[PDB]
Amino acid sequence: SGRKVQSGNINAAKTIADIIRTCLGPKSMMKMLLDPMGGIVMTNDGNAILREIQVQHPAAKSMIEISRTQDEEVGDGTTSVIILAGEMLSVAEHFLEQQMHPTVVISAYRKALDDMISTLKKISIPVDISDSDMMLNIINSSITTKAISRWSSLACNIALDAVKMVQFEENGRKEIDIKKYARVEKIPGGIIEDSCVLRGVMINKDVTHPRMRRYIKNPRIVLLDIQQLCEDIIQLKPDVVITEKGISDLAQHYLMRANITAIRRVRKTDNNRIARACGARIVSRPEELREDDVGTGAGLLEIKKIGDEYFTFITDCKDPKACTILLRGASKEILSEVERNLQDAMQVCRNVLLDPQLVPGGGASEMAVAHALTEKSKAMTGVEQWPYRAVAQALEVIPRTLIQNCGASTIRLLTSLRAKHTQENCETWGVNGETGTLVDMKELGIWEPLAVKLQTYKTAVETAVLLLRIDDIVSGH
Amino acid sequence: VYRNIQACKELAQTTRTAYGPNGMNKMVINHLEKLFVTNDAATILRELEVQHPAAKMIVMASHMQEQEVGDG
Amino acid sequence: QAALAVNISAARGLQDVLRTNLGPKGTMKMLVSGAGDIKLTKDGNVLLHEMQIQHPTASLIAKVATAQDDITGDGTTSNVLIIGELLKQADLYISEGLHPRIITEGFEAAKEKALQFLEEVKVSREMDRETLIDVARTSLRTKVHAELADVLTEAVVDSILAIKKQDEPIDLFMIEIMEMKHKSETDTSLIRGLVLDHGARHPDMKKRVEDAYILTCNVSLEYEKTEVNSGFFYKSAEEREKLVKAERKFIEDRVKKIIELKRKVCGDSDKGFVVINQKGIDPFSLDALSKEGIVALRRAKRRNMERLTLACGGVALNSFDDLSPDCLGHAGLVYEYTLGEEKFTFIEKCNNPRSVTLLIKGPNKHTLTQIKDAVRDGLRAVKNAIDDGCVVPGAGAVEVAMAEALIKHKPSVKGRAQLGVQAFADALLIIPKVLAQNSGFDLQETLVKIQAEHSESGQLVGVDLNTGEPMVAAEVGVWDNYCVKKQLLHSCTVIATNILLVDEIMRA
Amino acid sequence: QAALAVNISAARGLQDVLRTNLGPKGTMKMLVSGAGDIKLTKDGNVLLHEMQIQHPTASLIAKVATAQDDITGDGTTSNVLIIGELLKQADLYISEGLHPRIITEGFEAAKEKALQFLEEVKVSREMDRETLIDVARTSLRTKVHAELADVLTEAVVDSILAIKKQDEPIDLFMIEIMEMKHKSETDTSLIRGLVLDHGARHPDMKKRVEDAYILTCNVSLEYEKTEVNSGFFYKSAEEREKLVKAERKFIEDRVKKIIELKRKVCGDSDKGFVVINQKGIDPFSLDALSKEGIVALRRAKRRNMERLTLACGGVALNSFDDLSPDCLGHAGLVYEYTLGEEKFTFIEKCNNPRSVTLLIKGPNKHTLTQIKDAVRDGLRAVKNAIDDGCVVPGAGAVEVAMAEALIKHKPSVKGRAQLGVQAFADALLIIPKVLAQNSGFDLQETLVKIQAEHSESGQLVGVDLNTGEPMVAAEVGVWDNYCVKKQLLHSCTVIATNILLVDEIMRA
Ligand SMILES: Nc1ncnc2c1ncn2[C@@H]1O[C@H](COP(=O)(O)OP(=O)(O)O)[C@@H](O)[C@H]1O
Ligand SMILES: Nc1ncnc2c1ncn2[C@@H]1O[C@H](COP(=O)(O)OP(=O)(O)O)[C@@H](O)[C@H]1O
Ligand SMILES: Nc1ncnc2c1ncn2[C@@H]1O[C@H](COP(=O)(O)OP(=O)(O)O)[C@@H](O)[C@H]1O
Ligand SMILES: Nc1ncnc2c1ncn2[C@@H]1O[C@H](COP(=O)(O)OP(=O)(O)O)[C@@H](O)[C@H]1O
Repeated sequence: SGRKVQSGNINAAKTIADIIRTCLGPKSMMKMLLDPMGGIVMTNDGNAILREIQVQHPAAKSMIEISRTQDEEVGDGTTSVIILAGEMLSVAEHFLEQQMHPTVVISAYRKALDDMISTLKKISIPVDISDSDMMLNIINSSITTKAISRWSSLACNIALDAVKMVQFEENGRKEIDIKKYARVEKIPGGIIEDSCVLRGVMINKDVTHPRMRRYIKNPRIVLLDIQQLCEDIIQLKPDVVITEKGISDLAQHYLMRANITAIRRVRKTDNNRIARACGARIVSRPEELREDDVGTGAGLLEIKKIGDEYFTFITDCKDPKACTILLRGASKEILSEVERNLQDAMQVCRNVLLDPQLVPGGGASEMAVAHALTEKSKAMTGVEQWPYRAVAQALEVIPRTLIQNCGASTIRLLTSLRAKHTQENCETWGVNGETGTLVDMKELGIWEPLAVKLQTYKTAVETAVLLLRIDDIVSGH
Repeated sequence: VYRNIQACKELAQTTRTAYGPNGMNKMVINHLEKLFVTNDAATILRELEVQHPAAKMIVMASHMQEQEVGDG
Repeated sequence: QAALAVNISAARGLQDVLRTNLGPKGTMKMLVSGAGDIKLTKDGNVLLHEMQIQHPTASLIAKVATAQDDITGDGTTSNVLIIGELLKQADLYISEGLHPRIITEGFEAAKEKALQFLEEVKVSREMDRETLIDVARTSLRTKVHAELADVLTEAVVDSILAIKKQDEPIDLFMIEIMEMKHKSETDTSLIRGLVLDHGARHPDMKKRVEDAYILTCNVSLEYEKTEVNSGFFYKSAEEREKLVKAERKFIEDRVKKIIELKRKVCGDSDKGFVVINQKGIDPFSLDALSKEGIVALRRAKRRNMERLTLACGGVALNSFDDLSPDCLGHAGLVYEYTLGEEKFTFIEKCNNPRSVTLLIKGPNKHTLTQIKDAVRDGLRAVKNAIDDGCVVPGAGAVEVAMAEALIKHKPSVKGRAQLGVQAFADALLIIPKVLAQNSGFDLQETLVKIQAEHSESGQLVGVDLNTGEPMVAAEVGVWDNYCVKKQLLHSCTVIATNILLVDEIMRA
Repeated sequence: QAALAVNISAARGLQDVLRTNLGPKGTMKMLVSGAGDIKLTKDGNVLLHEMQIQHPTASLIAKVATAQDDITGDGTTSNVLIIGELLKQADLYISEGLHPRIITEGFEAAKEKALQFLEEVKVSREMDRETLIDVARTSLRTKVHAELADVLTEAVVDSILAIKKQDEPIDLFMIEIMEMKHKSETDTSLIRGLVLDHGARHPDMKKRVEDAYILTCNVSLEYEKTEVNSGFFYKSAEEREKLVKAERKFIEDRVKKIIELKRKVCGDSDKGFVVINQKGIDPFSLDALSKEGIVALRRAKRRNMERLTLACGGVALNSFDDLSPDCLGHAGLVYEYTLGEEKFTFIEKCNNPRSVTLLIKGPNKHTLTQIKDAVRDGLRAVKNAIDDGCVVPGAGAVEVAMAEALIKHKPSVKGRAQLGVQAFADALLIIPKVLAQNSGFDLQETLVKIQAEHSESGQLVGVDLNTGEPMVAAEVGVWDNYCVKKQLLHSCTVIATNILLVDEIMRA
C-alpha cells in the first residue's frame, strides 16, 4: 500500500511503454514473438505486438485498452500515445518519491495540457483543402513508406473521392464525417487498377429472376421489414421498396400490381447504407402511416452484372453521402493498407475542415511545444512548476526514439536540435527519419494532421492523470 | 561505476539529517563500546569507518576541507 | 542486445549443419523417422522440409527459405550458407555498437551493386545440345552418384530438347516420371506420349495395336450396382439380392454402344478402340469386346486421363452412351509391355506427341525417390536455363568476381555502409570456400589461389573439385541459372535484414 | 588439439581490462591494496603490476610487456591492445583449421613491411622549445589531469633543455625529484643543482651565502680519531672518558683546520664555507660553526656526496683529516630554503650548470605519486625525443598509414602469408578505435571519416579528441615518440607469434 501501489502501476506502465518504444518511425525495428509451441511470427506493428502479448497487471491492461480504443478513433499515432504516457509516468517517478500528493501533480499536468493545446494551435502551418499538390505531398508524408509505393495513384484517387462522398452538413458546414457509410467493394479479380468510384451505394444482391423492371427515373426507395402491407404501400405508390422477406413469383406479380420491386436476403449492412444514400424513412405500423411514410430515394438506378455475379446499381443518389468505391485486384494483401490510408485521408480532410493546419513532423512540433512550455514555466510560480517542466522535458521522447532507431547518437543530435531550436524563432526544425540528420520539415515535406496530434496529446495526459489518480488496486487477488 | 555512486550516496544520506541547527543527535558507540550522543557530522564521520574506496575519497576530501576552513 | 546473439547462434548452427552438402563432391546426409524407414538425400530443399529442428528461429529460417526459393530451381543450401555468413560478419561489427540499420543500408547497397555486376557478367551463349548436356550434368551430379548422373543426363536432356519445340516453357503434366522396381537400375529412358500404370484381365487381346482410336470415357463394363440400401445386408436382404441385379443392362448397353462405335469409326477388327475405366471391369464383357478388336482396360488414375485429353483425345464421363466421335483421336502405337509380373501400356506415337514420360527402374524405394528428385531438379534447372537464355559461370566463378566488385565499390558509398558492403562481400565469398572444403582440399589455400589467379585473369574462374586447381568454368562446362542467382541474392538480403532488425523477444 | 582458446580468451580479457585508458581523456583506474591503500593511476607501466592478475597466461603477457617496455616505457597499453586485437584477428582465421605457423609467417612479413614503411612517414627536423612543448604535452596529458599538464609541460621542457649536455644522452641519477607535504599543489618550479634531503634548523644557520665551499663529514662526536659510530662502552673506564672528551675535541681539532682553510681563502670566512655531516653535531661546535657561517647540518644521504661530486665539485669523502685544500667543492650561490617544516640547501652556480631538481608540490601521495610518475615518464619521453633526430605524427595518424601500406603490400606476398599480413594490418587499427571509444564518440564512424580523408590526401590525418573529426595531426603538435613505435612493432609481433605457436598446456 501507500506509494508502493502507485509505483507498481507506473512501473507496469513503463514496461509496456518501452517494450515497443523502438517500433515507430520509417526505420522501425521488427519485434520477435514466439508462442509456447514453436510457432514464430515476425512483427513490425505496435498494435499487433500489444494485442498478442499477455500481461496481467491492471494498469498495463488499462493502457493497452486505451491504445486499442484510440486506434479506431484516429488511426495513426497509436504507439506515440503509449510512449508519451510511459515517459510521463517515468518522469513522475521522481515526484512521487519525494512525498508530494498526486493532486498537485494532476493539477500541473492539466495546466500543461491546457498550454499544449494552445501551443499546438499556434505553430501549426495552415493547409488548404482539396488542392492536388500539397494533398499528394500529404499522401507521400503518411500513406507512403509502405507496400503501396508503386500504386499510390489508386489510393490517392480513392481518398480524393472518399473525402467528398461522405460529407455531412448536419449541424454546421460539412464538419461532420463518417468512415463507415462508404460502399466499399473489395472484390478480387483483374488488375489492381480496375478500382473505381461510383456515386451512390450499390448492393451485392439483386432479384433472383431478372424478368422485371428495376431501374426507374425517380427511385423512391422505402425501407420495410401477408399481402396486407403490399397493397397498403399504395398509399403513395413508391416505385421501389427494400425489404427483408422472400418474394415468390406470384408475390412478385403482386409487387408489380403494387408498383414495387422488393428484395430478399439482404443484411442490415446493406440496408443502413441504402438508407443513408437515399435518405428515406422506415414505417410499418398501420397507425404510424401518414404523409411522411415515403421519402424520395436516389435519382437513378441501373441493372448490370459485373464479374459474373448479380449486383444492384443505385447510381446518382439524391444525397451523395453513401457512394460506392469499387475495388478490384489480385487479392486483399494490398487493399487493407488502402482502407487505412483512405481512413487517414478522410480524417485529414475532416480536420482541415475543422482546423486547416499541419503541424511539422519529425519531432519538430515536439521541440516547438517543449520549448514553449520550458520558456513559459520560468514566469509562473508554485511548487507545481516541477511537473510542468517535467512533462515538457519528457515529451522529447519522440525525437530521441526516432534518432535511436536510426543509428545516430541521440544525445548529440538532440542537443543540436534543441540548442538550434531555441535560438530559432519560427523555424520548427526537425530530424530526418531515414538518415537521422537535422533538416527543416518545410524543406523535407513532412507534416502531421492537427486533430490526431491533439487527440494523442490529450489522451496521453488523460491516461497519465488516470493512472496517477489510482490510490489502491486491492479488491481480491 | 554505479557502485561507487551508491556508496557515496548512502554515506551522504547517513549524515544529511544532521545538517544545520536542527540536526538529529546520533547514538555513537566507539571502538571501546562507550555511549556517546552528538549531532556533529565530523564527529560521526571520523567515527564512521566506511569501507568503499569512493567513500574513502569523499571523506578524505571532507577532511581536507576541515583542515583550512574548520567547518562546512 | 541478446536476442540478436541468440538468432546469430541459431543461424550459425543451421549453417554448420548444412555445410557438408554443397557441391557434387560433398557428402550426403540420411534422414531417420520414428517409424523406422529412412531417407538418404543431399538436396537442401528436402533436408529443410524434413529435418526436425530444435531452435525456433532456425525453424523460421528453414521455413521461409524453402517458401521463397520454391519459385526458382535450387540453391537452398548456398542461400543458407550465405545468410549464416552474413549474420556472422554483421555480428563481428555489431559486438562493438554499430546499430543494425547501418549494416542494413550497407547490405542493400551491396545487393544493388551485385545485381548490376551479375547483369553485366551474364553470358548469353546461344542454346544448343552441348550446353544443355553441361547444365544437366551440373544440376544432376549434385544429387546422385557420378555414373548414375552421367547416364541420366542423356535421358533428361533428350526429353527437354523434345519439349522445347513449343517455344514456351511448360511443365508438370507434359513430363511424367514413372516409378517401378526392376532390379537393373541402369535402365532409364524416355517414352513419348503416355504410359499407363496397368491394364485389365485380357489374354493376348491386341498387344501390337499399331493404329488406334482413343475414346476412354470411363466405360461401365462393371457399372455401379445398387448394393447400398440400408447399412448392409439385413434380414430384408431382398433389396441387395434382386435390386443389385438388373443393372447388367447398363453393362450390355455400354458393350453395344462400343460395338457400333468400333464398327462405325473402324469398320474392321483392327484399329484398336482404346477405352479406359476408372474402376474394375468384368473379364467376360471385356474379352468379348476385345476379341472384336477393342482396346479396353481398367483401374486408371485421373492424371493419365487428363493427359489423354490433350495427347490422345476423347471426352470422359462415367455416365454416358454412344455419342459424337468428334472428340476421339488417334494413336500411333498402344503396345503393351510387361516386365516380370506387372503390365505397362505404351501409348506412344500419338497425335500431339509433345507429352513425354520418363522411365526409371530403381531397385528400392529410397534410390527411386532420390532418382526422382534428382531428375526433377535437372529438369527444372535446364528449363530455367532455357528461359533465361543466358547461363552464368558456376563453381564459385560469379561469387569471387562479385566479391571483388563489391570491394572495389567500397569508396562509392558514404557513411558507415562500407562496413555492411564489406561484410556482404566476405559472406558471398563463402561459396567457393565451402566447395573447396567439401572437396577435401584446404580452405584458404584454394581460396587464395583462386583470388590470385582471378586478379590478372579478368575472366571468371572457378574451382576444380579434383585437385584444387583454379579452373575457367565457362570453357569447361560448369553452369548455373540467372534466375537462381537473382532470387538467391534478393531473398538472402531480405532474410538477413529481417533477422538483423530484431531487438528483443518475449513470450506469447 | 586447439587448446589455445583459453590463452586467447585470457588475452582478450586483459585487453578489455586495459581498454579505456589511452589518450588524455582516458578513464583513470583506482588500485586498492589489501591494507586499504588507494592508488590512482592510468599508465600501463604500473597498471600491469596489479594486486592480482587471475589467469596465468594473462600474467605472462603482463610480465613480458613490463620487461620489454623499460626501453621506452610509453606504449604498454597500446602494446596490450594490439596483442589482443592481433590474437582475435588470428582466431577469426584459426577457427577453420589453418595451422598457426603460416599466420606467424604472415606476421613476420607484415612486420618487415611496417618497419620499412616507418622510415618515410617520420619527419626529422631540428627540435627546440616550442617543438618539445608538443612532445611534453602529448606524453603528459595521458598520465595526469589536463590542467596540471599545462603548467608541468613548461616546467619540464625548460629543465630538460637546460640540462641537455651534448649529443650524449642523459643519466638516470643526473635528474633528481623532490617533494613535500604542502596542502596546496602550488604549481611546480625548478631548482639547479643539489637539494638537501634534511638539515639542522638551528636559528644561527646561514641562508644567503655566495661563493661557498662544501665538505662532508661522517661522525665527529662519537669516536676519537675514528670514523666508526657505536654505543659508548660504559663498562670500559678508558673508553668512556675518551669518548666524553671526543664529544668536545674530536670536532674542534678539525674545526680549527676548517676555519683556517676557509680563512686563508677569504678573511673571516667571507666566502662562507658550508659543511654537511652524516649525523648530528655537537651543539657547542654547531654554534661555533654557525658563527663563522660554516653551517653545520645533519642527515646526509649516501647519494648526496656522489651527486655533489659532479655538481658542487671536489670529493665529499667521509674520511677525516682533510689537511690539503682538495676535498672542498665550490658553491657559487648556496641558499637555504625551509618551506613549512623541512629546510633545503639550494646550491646555485655550483661546479655544474646541470643536475637540476624539480619542485613538484601537491597534496597527500594518493595523487602526488601520480603526478611524479607523470613527470617521470614525460621526462623519459622528452629525453628519447631529444636523443633521436626524428619524430612521428600521433593521434593514430601513423597507424592508418601503416594499415594502408600493408593493404597495398598484400599482392606482393605469396600464399596465406597474405592473409597473415591482412590480419596484422586489420589489428593495427585498434589505436584509432580505442581513441574514439575513450573520447566518447562513435568507434567505427570516426575511423571511417579518418580513412576517407587519408585516402585522398597523403597527409597523415589524425583524430581530434574533442570533436571526433579527422585532423592533420601535424600542425596541431600531437607528435608522439618514434623509438617507442619502432620497438613496439617488434615487441607486439614476438609475443603474438609466441602465444599463437603454443599447444597442449600441461600441468607441470
Ligand atoms: N520519413 C520520416 N521522416 C521523419 N519523421 C517521420 C517519417 N515518417 C514518420 N515520421 C514520424 O514518426 C511519427 C510516428 O508516425 P508512424 O511511426 O508512421 O505511426 P505511429 O505514430 O502509429 O507509430 C510521426 O509523428 C512522424 O512525424
Ligand atoms: N539560524 C539559522 N537559520 C538558518 N540556517 C542556519 C542557521 N544557523 C546556521 N545555519 C546554516 O547551517 C549551515 C551549517 O550547518 P552544519 O552543516 O550543521 O555545520 P557546518 O557549519 O560544519 O556545515 C550553514 O550553511 C548555515 O547557513
Ligand atoms: N562439377 C562441378 N564443379 C564445381 N562446382 C559445381 C559442379 N557442379 C555443381 N557445382 C556447384 O554446386 C552449386 C549448387 O550446389 P547446391 O547448392 O548443393 O545444390 P542446390 O542448388 O540444390 O542447393 C552450384 O553453385 C555450382 O557452382
Ligand atoms: N592531445 C592528444 N590528442 C590525441 N591523442 C593523443 C594526445 N596526446 C596523446 N595522445 C595519444 O596517446 C597515445 C600514447 O599513450 P599510451 O601509449 O596509452 O601511454 P601508455 O601506453 O604509457 O599508457 C598516443 O598514441 C597518442 O596518439
